[PDB]
Formats: sequence, C-alpha cells, structure tokens
Amino acid sequence: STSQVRQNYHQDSEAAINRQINLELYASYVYLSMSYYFDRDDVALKNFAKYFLHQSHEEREHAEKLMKLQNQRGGRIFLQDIQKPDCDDWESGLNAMECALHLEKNVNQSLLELHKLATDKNDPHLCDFIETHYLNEQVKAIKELGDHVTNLRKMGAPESGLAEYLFDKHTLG
Amino acid sequence: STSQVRQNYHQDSEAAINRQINLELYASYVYLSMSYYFDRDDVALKNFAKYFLHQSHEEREHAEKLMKLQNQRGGRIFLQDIQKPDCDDWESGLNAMECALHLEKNVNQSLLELHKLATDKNDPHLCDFIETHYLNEQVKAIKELGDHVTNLRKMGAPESGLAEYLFDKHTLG
Amino acid sequence: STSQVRQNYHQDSEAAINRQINLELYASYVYLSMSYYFDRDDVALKNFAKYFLHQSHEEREHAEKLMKLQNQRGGRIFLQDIQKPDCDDWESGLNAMECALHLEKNVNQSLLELHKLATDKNDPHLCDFIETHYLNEQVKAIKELGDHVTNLRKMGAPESGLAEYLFDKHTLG
Amino acid sequence: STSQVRQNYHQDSEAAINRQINLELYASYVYLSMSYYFDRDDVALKNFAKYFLHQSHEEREHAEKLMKLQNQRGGRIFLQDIQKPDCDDWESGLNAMECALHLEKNVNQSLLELHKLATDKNDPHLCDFIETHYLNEQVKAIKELGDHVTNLRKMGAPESGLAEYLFDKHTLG
Amino acid sequence: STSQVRQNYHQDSEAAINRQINLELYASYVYLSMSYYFDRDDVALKNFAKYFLHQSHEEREHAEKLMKLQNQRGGRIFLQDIQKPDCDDWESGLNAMECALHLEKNVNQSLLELHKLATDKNDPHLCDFIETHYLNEQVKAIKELGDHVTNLRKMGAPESGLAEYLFDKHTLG
Amino acid sequence: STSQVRQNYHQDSEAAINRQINLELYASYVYLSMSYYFDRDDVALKNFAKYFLHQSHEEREHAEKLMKLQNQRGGRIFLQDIQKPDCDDWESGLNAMECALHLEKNVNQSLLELHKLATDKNDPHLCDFIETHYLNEQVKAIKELGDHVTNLRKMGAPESGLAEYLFDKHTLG
Ligand code: NA
Ligand code: NA
Ligand code: NA
Ligand code: NA
Ligand code: NA
Ligand code: NA
Ligand code: NA
Repeated sequence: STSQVRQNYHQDSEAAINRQINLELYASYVYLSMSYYFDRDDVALKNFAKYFLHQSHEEREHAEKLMKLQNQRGGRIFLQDIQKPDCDDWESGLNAMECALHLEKNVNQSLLELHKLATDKNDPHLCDFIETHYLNEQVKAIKELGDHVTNLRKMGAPESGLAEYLFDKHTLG
Repeated sequence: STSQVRQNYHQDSEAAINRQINLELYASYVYLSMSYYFDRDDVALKNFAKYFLHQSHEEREHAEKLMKLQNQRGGRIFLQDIQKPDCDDWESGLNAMECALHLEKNVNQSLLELHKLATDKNDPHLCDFIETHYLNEQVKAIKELGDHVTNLRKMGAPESGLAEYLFDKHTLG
Repeated sequence: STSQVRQNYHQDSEAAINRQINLELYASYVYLSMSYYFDRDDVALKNFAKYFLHQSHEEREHAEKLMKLQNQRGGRIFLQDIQKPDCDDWESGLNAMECALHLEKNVNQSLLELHKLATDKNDPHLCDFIETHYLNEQVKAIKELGDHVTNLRKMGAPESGLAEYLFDKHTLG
Repeated sequence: STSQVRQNYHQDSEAAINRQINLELYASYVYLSMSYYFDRDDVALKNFAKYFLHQSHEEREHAEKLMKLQNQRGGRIFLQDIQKPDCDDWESGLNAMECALHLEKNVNQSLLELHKLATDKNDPHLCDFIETHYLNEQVKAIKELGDHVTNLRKMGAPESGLAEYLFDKHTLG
Repeated sequence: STSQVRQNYHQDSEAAINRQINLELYASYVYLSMSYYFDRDDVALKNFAKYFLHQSHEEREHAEKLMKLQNQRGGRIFLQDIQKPDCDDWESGLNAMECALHLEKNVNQSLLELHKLATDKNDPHLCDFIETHYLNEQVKAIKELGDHVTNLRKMGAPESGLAEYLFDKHTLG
Repeated sequence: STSQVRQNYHQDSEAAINRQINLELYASYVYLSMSYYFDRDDVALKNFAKYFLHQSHEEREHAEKLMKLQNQRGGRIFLQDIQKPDCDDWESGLNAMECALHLEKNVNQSLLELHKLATDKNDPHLCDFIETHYLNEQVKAIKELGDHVTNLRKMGAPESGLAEYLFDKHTLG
C-alpha cells in the first residue's frame, strides 16, 4: 500500500500534517465568523469585516498547500470535523484582534512543533517546506496583529467607539 | 434585542438559513476532499481535481452569500461544526461524479424546503433571494453532473481507465 | 593550497559534491538515451522524445550548478567517467517512465545523504543550497513521474499501443 | 515586560542579533572609509571608490534588516558605538580588496555562529532568516572579492600602477 | 605631504570638517534608533518610523558630501567612533520630535561655527559650500520639526494616543 | 531486424557514427572541465569560462545531431562511457586554448575519416551530411582557436597575467 512516490516520509510526519490541515481549516472558520460579526447592522465596521474575510481565505489557501504537500510526498489526507469557533459574538474590534493574535500564536506553535518533528525524523524537504511557506508568514501575521492591538489600545478602544471607527477607516481602509 | 433592521423575518426562517449555511460549508468540504483525492499520485486526474476544487470554492461563496443575507435581514449567524465527508477515498471519477450528483440533489431539496418556509411565512424577499441566487444554479449543477455521469458510463467507466483519462482531457480540460 | 575563499567547507562535503556532479551527469546521459529511443522509426513517440530530452538538459543544468557551488566554496572539481546507461532499448513509454522514477528516487536519496552530511558538518550554506535548489525539484519530479506511470497503467500500457499514442498526444503534447 | 509578539525567541538569540547589528554597521563604516580613500586626488581610482561605496550602502541595508527582524520577533534593539576602521590609509586597490575579503570572512564567521545558536535554541525562523538573507550573500561576496584579489595579483598589483588603473576601468567600470 | 590640489585651505578648516563629518554620522545614527523605536510592536507608528528613517539617510548623504569636500580641497579624512544615541527608548512621537529639534539645532550651531571659521580664514569656497548645501537645509528642518512639535502638542500628545495616531496618518502619511 | 527505413546505410557507417557520437560527448566534457577551471577563485577569468561553456553546449548539439542522423537512417545508437578529460587543472588561458586546438584537430581528423568511409561505401547522403553540418564548422573552430593562440602568445601569455586579463576582456568579452 506504500505510494510509489513515498521516500523519507515518516508516518508521524504524515499524521502531523493531517492535524495541521485541520488547524488551518479551523483558523479559516474562526476568521469567517469574525468577518460576519463586523458585517452586523449593530457593529457595522466594513473594513474589519474585509480584513478578517481576507484572513479566512488566506488560511484556506494554507490548508490547501498542506493537502498538496501530503499528496506530493505520497501521504494520505484524512480530514476531520471542523470545530465551530469558540465565540459567536466577538464583542469589539479590539477583542477580535486580540483573539486573532492568540489564534495565530497557537498556529505558529503547532508549526514549530511540526518543524521539530521534521528535523527529528531527518526530513529536510518537510522542514524546508515549513520554513519557506509557513514560519515567516506567521511571524509577519503576529507582528501585524500586535501592531493593530497596540494602536487600538492607544486610541482608547474598546470604550471609544470613535477609536474603532477611525482605525477601521485609516488603518484597515 | 431585535435588530433595528429586522422586518417581516420569522425566527423559523433565521434558523433555516443557519442550517443552510452549515450545509453549503459541508458541501464545500466534500468537494475539497474529492479534489485532493484526484491529486493523489495513484489517481492522477488533474482536471477532475480542478473541477471539484472549483465546486468547493463555489459552495463557500454560496455559504458567504447566505451569511450576508442573515445580516441584511437582521438575523444572527450561529455557526456549527462542519462534519467530515462520508468518504476519504472516492474510488473513481464516475463514483465521485455520482456522489456529487447526490450531494447537489440533497442541497436542492434543502433549498426547496427553505423556499416553502419563506412562502408559508409570507417572506417574499427571502423567497425571491432563494429563487434568484440558488434554485437555477442548483438545476444547472444537477443537469451538468447528470451529463457527466451519462458520458462516463457510455465511455465505459469505471472499468476503462482510458474512459476516465479521455473524459478528464476532453470534457473537464 | 587552501583557497583564499574557503570557510567552513569540510573535505567530506567537497568529495560528496564531486560524487553528486557525476550522478547528475549520469542522469543527463540516461535521459539522452531514453530521448533518442523514442525518436526511433520503430518507436516514433515524438512527445516522449521531447520530454526526456528536456529532462536530459535539466540534469546537465543541475550538474553545472553544483560545479558553480564547488568553486564558490573554494572546493576543487574532480570529474570522473560518465558511465553508459543500463539499457540501450527502453522497451515502452511505461517502462522508460518507470526507469525514470527509479532514477529520480536514487538521485533524491543521494541528495538526502548530502543534506545529512552538511547538517552533521555544521555547513548551513550547503544544507540551504541543497534544500533551495534540489530537494523540492526532486519531490516535484518524482510526483510527476508517478502521475505519468499511474496514467499509462490505467490507460492499458504497455500492451495497448493506443494508450501510449494517446498519452504522448494528450499528456506530453 | 515580554512583548505580546514574542514566541520561541531566546534572550541569547536577541543578544546575538544586537551584536550582528553592530558588526554590519561597523562593516558599512569600513567600506565608507575605503570608498573615500580612492576618491583622494593622490589615489584617484573612481570605480574603486564606487565599488566600496556600494558595499557600504549594502551593509547598512543588512543592518536595517536585522533591526527589522529584532522588532518582528519582539526583541529589543540596543545600539552600541560604531568603532572607527583600523586604517585611515588603505595603501592600494589590492590592499583594500584584501582587507575587504578579511572583513567579509569575519562577518560570515559571526553569521555561522548566529546560525549555530539558532539551531541550538530550536529557533527555525531565525535559522531560516540567516540562511535566506545572509549566508549565500556572504559566500557570493567572498567569491567576488577573491576573484578581484586574484586578478589584481596576476596583473601585477600593487607595484604596477597600470594594473590598478586597468582593473578599475575594465572590471569595476 | 601637501596635496597637489590644496589651495587656501587651513589646517583648522580641515579639522572642523572632520568634526562635522562625525556629527552628521552621529545624527544619522540617532535618527536610525528613533526609526526602529517606532517600528516596535508596542509603539507601531509606521509613518513616524518612515519619517526618521528618511532623516537618517539624509544625514548620511550630508556626511558623504563633507567627505567629498574634504577630498576636493586636498584635506585628509580622519574618521572617529560614532557614539551610540543618548536613548534606546524614545518614549513618544512628541518626545522623539522634540529630541530631533534639539539635535538639528545642535548640528546648525556646529555649521554656524564652521562658517565663522571659514570667514575668519578667508576661505570663501568653504563658506559658500556651507551656505549653499547646509544652512538653508538646517533652517527648513528646524522649522518643520517645530511645526510638528506644535501640532502634536495642540492635538493633545503625548497623553492622547489618538493624537499621535492621527498625526502619523494625516501629517506623516 | 532491419529498420523499415534503412536504405544504402552500411553497418561500418553505423559503427563510425556511434564512435563519432562518443567523441562529440567527450569533447563536450573536456570543454565543461575547462569552463569551470576558469571559474575558480584562483583563476577568475569569466570570459574564458563563458567561451568554453559555449563550446561545451555546441559539442553536445553536434552529438545530438549525429544521434538524430543515426535514427533517420535506421541505424541503432549504442552509447559508451564518456571518459573523463586528460586534465583537472588546465594551467592558463593559453594552455587551455592550445589543448582546445588539439582537441578540435582530433575531432576534424575523425570526421575526415567518416567522410572517407561514406565515400568508399557510396553513401552520398552521409557524405553530404558530414560536409554540410561538420567540416566547415571544424575549419572555422580551428582557425578561431589558432587566432586566439597567436594573440595570447604575441601579448606575452602565459607569463604576463596582464595579457590573459586583457585578452579575456577585449577578445572574449
Ligand atoms: Na495559516
Ligand atoms: Na451551494
Ligand atoms: Na538532478
Ligand atoms: Na531553508
Ligand atoms: Na553584511
Ligand atoms: Na545634516
Ligand atoms: Na563537434
């Protein structure tokens, strides 16, 4: 049953990739929930909505690239249920940015564990894939979200509705 | 707690839309699974893979349009778990097309029930939304999939690997 | 006699690069043999011929890039005889694709051993060179060849001459 | 006091980056000194001047990219004094090229030590950053400078003023 | 040892130019420190960062133009250590603008002393160089920084984080 | 076992073409070795390197054209080992040009013997092929290499490193 293409690809690596696929799809789902929270008539921050929808689509692309990797290496994709997000109501732009920062740090931690597994199994292709396509993207996302959190807090969010309004216009527009 | 925008929008309609959101996301997930099955080194039908990935992205757009509708009408989106597809291994191009036909008929049946509910609650905006954006799209998808199933069966699929190869090139390429 | 440029470059790494140069030139020669087999009047599969000639030229470029690396690092190139391929007659498009898959897996195995040596000698430049320019190229080549083998086998090669003819036209054309 | 962005970033790595910042700024300063030596009326080698000024600006960009990295990772930049170069008078084009080769090998050695520290602290983002942006750039610079030294020596520098003149015109122009 | 080009160029003028070179490089270093302070995840004012990086590069150009002058006149450049800035942490956009204003006034004072020395040594070329390339540039920089300080103070900086945010967007963007 | 295409093509001609294929591939390998000798940090003559790499690729094209001829005529290609060049170290640009001249005269001698065999076997197609595609190309290559040898010797190579430097720039650049 071994793939004709499979070479230097450990069963533990294959299992870890399947877990990372699920986590990227989960992240996509979280961002989708956030997006449509800011589209509510009683929230009405269109650029917050756009920002999180973009992040939702980016996470879906990250999941598809891992699925492609799994087939390239002769692993087998096993999909699992995509759990619903932890919240229906994300409270404020500041609260959503903070939850996004926490999500991205959790995804980064899972990728650092995958890199460590690849290095331990002497799988340099997999380690290089993670470094090239995932690790810098995560560091950038985490720095951006931290910048956003900082600005919203300095501007006086979440108490000042003016702060979220102006951030939506000037930073996210 | 009633939305300032909410008018002539029944709680039963709001609940039905939330169920339809989940079903569209489920369908997206099924098509994603199918796509990456045909990307396997031991299946290797690239145009089958492309066809199902396109259908996956289309279903995601259909889910997002229902989320937009729910906010337009002053309903509240409640997301649920996205269940994993029924199969990991889709067996053949003919078998996947047949499962896709069955999926699309199931989605169509849910939309016909939503239309009936909208008509029963005297919600013409919702009924028109379903007719305009969903019902013809479903009839077209079902006719296309039935055409594909017919052609694959006449060509001698799934037994003739030549049939699936040539269908992939000539119909899906 | 140490090069003025040489820094953190082990004699074992220099020797391994010289062996990899020979293996890339060998691979180029194998693909050249395959190419001109399919140009025979009694084989006459022009797109098989084109495919393998392209692969021959790509392998020559891979050998030249290793020669450039050896000089960049202050190593010394020592060329060896290029052994003749194992076959004069490659039997069928399916048989040549299978031999190509086996060749590429052998080259990949040698590169994975070179990466391991670079990591063991704490030569990150060399390890990065191998990851960046060789490891993903090999994974892609191996997945492509496995896809080709799969399609030819499903189509009914090598017994169906129609299969090889249509594969030549539709996949390789 | 931990940055909200900081993840898997050791205090020893942060300290090493601060040292590398200083060394890149130092290198920039050395090249600036060299540049304006060749602009002297009693030296008057304009293309030597241009070559070293370009290298000065490149080293400043390398320092700024490390400063950006330090902030991306949630480290804190601590700048130190930029020590003056070892020479005011660089004697000849050959002597400056030789000092440049020695400088670049010293910078490369510091980067190889930073890579080793990143690998020891299991910081793959940092290791990849160094490999991607620094290690190949250094190998190329060292090979170029060694080529220049070789050509100047073969041409008869530093004794032949004709050699430096013609090298300035033909190689550096 | 007198340069063949040297004419009407006092040793005191040559010494003063060497001091001004050091001060321009020092100023460049101060602005670089300021720039990367505003790039911190906990400060996150991108247009403040851009403004000070531009000023850093401008000061480096001013130092290089003095180095060119020193060679034009047959003086000899003697570089000194570039002292580290007085602060690692610049506290606020208002505090950095105020420190920048103080820096520019200090540089202007040194240039006015150089002009006075040139006039006292009857060096009209040097006096004209300073007037043409330095004195108006300094008056403009000082007026701009004073305008910025005024606006930030009127807007309610440094206490209002909204003030610095909006200044960053509207004045520096 | 006779090819359906084979007409007026002697077994001795087929054998001679197979020997000429090997000699063209050998020549390609010699030129490749020469190329990367001049790319060494301690040789560093880039236009010598380019010249010989071009000649390497031209010889490979000459071998492929003979392989095409062998199939056109219904002969069968039998590849042999490609022997390693006689030298690893080519000493100087003058020494490499002299070895190249000797190589080209050896290849020309083999082609003149092939033409004589074709004429003796009354194979005018083969004789015309050799005259049209090989004999003038060889006369031109031999005249060019003799011109290069003459110029390098008159300029004072190999003793004058200035000679090789200037030849590299002015003739080969
Ligand atoms: Na992701
Ligand atoms: Na749908
Ligand atoms: Na290769
Ligand atoms: Na890497
Ligand atoms: Na550098
Ligand atoms: Na200045
Ligand atoms: Na030839």
